[PDB]
Amino acid sequence: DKTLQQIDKLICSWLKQIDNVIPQLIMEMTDLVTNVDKQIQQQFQQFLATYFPEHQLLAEEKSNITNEINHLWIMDPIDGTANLVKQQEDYCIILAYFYEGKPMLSYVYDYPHKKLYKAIRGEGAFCNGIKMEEPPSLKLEDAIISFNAQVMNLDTVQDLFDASFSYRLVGACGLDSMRVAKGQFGAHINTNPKPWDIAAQFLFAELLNLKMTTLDGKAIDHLKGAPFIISNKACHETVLKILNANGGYQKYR
Amino acid sequence: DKTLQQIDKLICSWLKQIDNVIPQLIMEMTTTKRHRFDLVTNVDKQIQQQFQQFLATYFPEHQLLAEEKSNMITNEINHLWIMDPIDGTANLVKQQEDYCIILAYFYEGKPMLSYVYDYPHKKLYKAIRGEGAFCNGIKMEEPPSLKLEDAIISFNAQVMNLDTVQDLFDASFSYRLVGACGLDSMRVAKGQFGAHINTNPKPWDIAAQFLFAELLNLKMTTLDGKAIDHLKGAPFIISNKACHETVLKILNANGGYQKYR
Ligand SMILES: [Ca+2]
Ligand SMILES: [Ca+2]
Ligand SMILES: [Ca+2]
Ligand SMILES: [K+]
Ligand SMILES: [K+]
Ligand SMILES: [K+]
Repeated sequence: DKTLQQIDKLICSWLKQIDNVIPQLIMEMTDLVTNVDKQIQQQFQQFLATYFPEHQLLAEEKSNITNEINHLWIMDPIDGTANLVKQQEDYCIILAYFYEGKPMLSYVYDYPHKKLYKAIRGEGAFCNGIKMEEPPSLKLEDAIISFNAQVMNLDTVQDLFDASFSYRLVGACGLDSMRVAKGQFGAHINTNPKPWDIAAQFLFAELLNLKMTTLDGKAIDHLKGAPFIISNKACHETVLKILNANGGYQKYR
Repeated sequence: DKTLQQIDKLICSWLKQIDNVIPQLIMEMTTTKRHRFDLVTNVDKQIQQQFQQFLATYFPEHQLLAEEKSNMITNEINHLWIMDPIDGTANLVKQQEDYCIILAYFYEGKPMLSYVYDYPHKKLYKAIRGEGAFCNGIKMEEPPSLKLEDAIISFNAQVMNLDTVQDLFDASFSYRLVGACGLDSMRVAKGQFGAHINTNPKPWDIAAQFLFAELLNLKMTTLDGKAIDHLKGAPFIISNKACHETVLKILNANGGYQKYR
């Protein structure tokens, strides 16, 4: 079976030939029309058959038996749907490859800004092919944090605002997560991801020495997904502590 | 002896050379000086200086109102530039992305040329009275009509009472924040956001938006719905025509929007 060099080589070429499906979808002058891509999912289903006949794909509808597959791809063809629909910007393609359950390749493609982030085990992380280094230490009071504030209880919201440097939000799990990997954000939180919302993220967190865990501090199952944090190492513990304090982060009423 | 064409051309020339200056300034950035609450860096400081040198060479009779200047700026100035050398300074410092340069020219009080320069994303927005508004030379038309419940909004969730923040959460489609006023405003201009709110801007935070708001048929008012003096600055909204009073009605309701009351 194939080398990561050969797989990545073929993946990068495939992504670069989806500039032939979005311009058209950016149409939407009649969504929903976004649900149907999905074309993207199915076209990548074709790429696997053509190239990697034993590889399987986990994506939004439909899968089915998930453990234990040798060669597994997990995809969000469009992460940041509201952004694509409302903004035509700040959305991305997420792809991740797992071998015997080990993350081997990850991609986050910021198609609107022409930025491909890639993670390769054995080589490192890259953005348009220039090597990403471990971000510098970020304490919570020195960092910008990103989360959905409409979905947490007000007191937990207040406390995050007070303990952080600032708050921002891009609105695509994949992009808010790259801002963490890049040192731009100290942490990103998602209170209800699907496995494809965070699958690429594991290898970047590993290769760039980030913490990526559940909100209870535990290791995440890539096949199932969980309320999740990706964080700079110097502010991981403090964010979790704010989230879990005074009976937790969940919003009621 | 200067047409708007000729002025735009030198400004465009000035903007273009700043990319041989900024990368080096980002590298030696930066480690509070002359600011009460605002952040400042070597980058803002040099860009301002460089633009003052521009006016000295091409437009010696024009005045500059900017983050570092305060000057005594009578409403009887014929040719005035209001500048934000870097808008989104926190963004610059922490992220090196989502900051912009803001320039606005006013002739006897009337906005004539406006520039919002998204340097990290090389998108230049400009508006020219008589020609229209442009994003990288591509013409901007009025954004499609957008109601609150269908629109994304942006604002600082940290400086309003949380009950106003909730109502606005409920009434809008979603919420995002870029974190530079000029950029969150340009989102409203191209129909990406329904509205953007700054509760306490300075003239340079909003100078360029007046002309974009006229030409793109946007609503740009105080949070009372009134005209804004381009020389003083008041709590402000820049909004799609269709969600403007809904945003203000929610903001002004239940005792208003201030955090401490
Ligand atoms: Ca998603
Ligand atoms: Ca500034
Ligand atoms: Ca500013
Ligand atoms: K909490
Ligand atoms: K809502
Ligand atoms: K209110």
